[PDB]
Amino acid sequence: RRKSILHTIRNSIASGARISLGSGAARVVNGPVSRNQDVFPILDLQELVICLQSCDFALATQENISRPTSDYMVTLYKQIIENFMGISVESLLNSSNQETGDGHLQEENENIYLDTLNVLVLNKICFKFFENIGVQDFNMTDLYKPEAQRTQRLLSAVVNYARFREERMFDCNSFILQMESLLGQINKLNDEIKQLQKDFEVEVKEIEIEYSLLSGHINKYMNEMLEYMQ
Amino acid sequence: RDPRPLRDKNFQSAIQEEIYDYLKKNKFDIETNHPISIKFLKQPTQKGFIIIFKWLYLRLDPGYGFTKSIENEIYQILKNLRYPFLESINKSQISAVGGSNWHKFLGMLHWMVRTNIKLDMCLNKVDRSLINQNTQEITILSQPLKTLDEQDQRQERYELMVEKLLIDYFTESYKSFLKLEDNYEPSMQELKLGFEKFVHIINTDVTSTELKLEELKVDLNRKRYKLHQQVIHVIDITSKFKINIQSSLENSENELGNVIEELRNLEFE
Repeated sequence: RRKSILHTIRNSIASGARISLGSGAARVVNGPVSRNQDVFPILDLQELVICLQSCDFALATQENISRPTSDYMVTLYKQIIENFMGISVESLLNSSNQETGDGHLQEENENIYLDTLNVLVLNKICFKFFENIGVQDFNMTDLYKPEAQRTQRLLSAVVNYARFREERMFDCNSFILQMESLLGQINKLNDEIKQLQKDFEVEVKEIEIEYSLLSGHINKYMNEMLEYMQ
Repeated sequence: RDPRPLRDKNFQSAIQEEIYDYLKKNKFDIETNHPISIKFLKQPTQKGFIIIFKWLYLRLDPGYGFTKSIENEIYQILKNLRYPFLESINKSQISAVGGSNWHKFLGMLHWMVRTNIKLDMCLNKVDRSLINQNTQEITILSQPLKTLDEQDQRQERYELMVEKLLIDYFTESYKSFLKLEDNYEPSMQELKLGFEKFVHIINTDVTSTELKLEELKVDLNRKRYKLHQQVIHVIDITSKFKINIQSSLENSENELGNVIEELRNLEFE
C-alpha cells in the first residue's frame, strides 16, 4: 500500500500542519479500583473524528460513531490494522482457509464452517491489536452489533496510540534517512547503468542502419545501371 | 436446513464421546468445578448446558462478557456466528434444554466443538504464515536474477521491512507507555539490531551493483574499441570505392568523347 502512518506523518512534518494535528499522547491514571477503566482517554466526537481523518482514514464520519452498524466498522478496522500494523487482512484469511492439512470424513462440507471461521479469525485479529492498546474487551459485539460507547472507546485508544507514534517519531529518522540514502544510491546506480547500456546499443543499431541502407543503395543503382546496359 | 441425522443414537453416542473428549482434553472440569461425564451428556441438566455453552463460546471469543438474558444472547451469538442451522431452531426451546428437543442442542454443541478445533488450526496456520512471509522478503532479496519493473518492488520491500521494524518498536514502546514504567532501551536495541541486519543486506546489494557498473564500463570500452575499428575500416573501403568508381567513369567519359569526336569528323565528309 502506497500509504502508511509513518510516511504520512513525515510528509505532514514537511507541511505547515506541524505534527498532523492533535494534542500529544494521553495517559490517565486510575485509582477508582471499586471501578477500573484502562489507561487511555475516552475523548469524544469531533476530536475523535478529526483525529481519525487526520490519519488519512476517509471512512471516519461522526454519523458512524454515534450510530454504528455492521459492515462499516469492519472496513474501518481492517483499514486501521493494515495501516498501523502493516498487514493484509485478506491475505491472512486466505492463508487460514487453504488446504492439504486436515482431511476428514464428515468434513466434506466445510463450507458450513468456512464462513464462520473467517469471521472468528477477523475478530481474533482485532482482539490482539486491541489487546496491544490497553483494552482486553473486543469480542464479536464490536463488529456485528456495534454500540456507540464501545466504538468511541476503541477509537479513542487507537488515536492515543497514533499520537504516541507521532511523539516517538523523532527516534526513527536516524533510520529512515539512512534507508532513503541507500535506496536513492541504488536507484541512481541502476539509472546510470541503464543509460550506458541503452546508449551503446542505440549507437550500434544506428550504425547498422546506416551501413545496411548504404549497401542497399549501392546495389540499387549498380543493378539499375547494368540492366539498361548489356 | 439441518441435514444432520441428529435423532440417530449411534450418531449421538459418537457426538457425546467427542464432546467429552474435547472438554477433558481442555480441562472444562477443572476451570469450572462442574464435572463432566458421558452420562451427563446423555442426561443433561439446564445449568450444565449453560456452563458448557459459556465455556465453549468464551474459548471462541474471550473478549465477550455475558449480559442480558442468556436466552436473548445465545440467539444473537449464533446469529453473529451465522450458524447455518439457526432458522431450524426456536428460541423458546433454550429454556428447557433437556426436553424433547435436546438433539438440536447437542448438535449445536458439537458444531461449536468442531468450530473451536478448526479455529485453533486456523490460528496456527496464520501464525506460521506470518513467520514465513516475514522471511520471504529477505530470501527474495538475496537471490540474483531478473530485471523487470521489480527494482521498484525491491525498494518497496526494503521500505516495508524497515516499516515492520518501526511498528514493532512502536507497539512495544506503547506497551511500556500503558504499563506506566518507561523503559524504551530494550525496544531501541532490538530496533538497532534489526536495522543493522537491514543495513548489512542493502550494503551488500550496493557493493554488488557498484562492481557490476565498473565491469560494465570496462566491457563497453572494450566493445566501443572494436566499433571504432570497424567504422574506420568501412570509411576507408568507402573512400577507396568512391575514388575507383570516379576514375573508371572519367576514363569511360574521355574515351567515349574521343570516339564521338572521331565519328563527327567522319560524318562531316
